[PDB]
Amino acid sequence: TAQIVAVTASGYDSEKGHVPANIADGDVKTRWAASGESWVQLELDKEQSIENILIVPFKPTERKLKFSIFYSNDGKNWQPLAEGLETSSADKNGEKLTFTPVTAKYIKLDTFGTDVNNWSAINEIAINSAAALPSRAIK
Ligand SMILES: [Ca+2]
Repeated sequence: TAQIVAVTASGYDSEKGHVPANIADGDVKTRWAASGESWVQLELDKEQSIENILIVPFKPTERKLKFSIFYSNDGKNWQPLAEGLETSSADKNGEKLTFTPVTAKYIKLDTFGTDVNNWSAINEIAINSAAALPSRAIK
């Protein structure tokens, strides 16, 4: 997948150590988590063509995450890839979201908690992932 060099977030669960970098560590056992309307932003090594993102939400079969995905080349001006998504509860293991390729250095998920409570929690995110996971077109 595309190399993430930096992760930042609106906030995180500091008591439990659910830090932003947890989203990029290739470890499904760790997670970023934050409460209320939140965001996590991934910075790629370079500006490049993007065509999918893989998201492995926390407890995906019990909780659907609401979120929107934005992209930028400058970290200040954002365009939506899609707004008002929910993750799949049918997918144990994560899903890939595909779209019309765009050029981006940054990807930001604005997150709105789940259908269960106001925590947004994500185990993994990857950009241009080749994982064998199911697979849904957005916007
Ligand atoms: Ca992780």
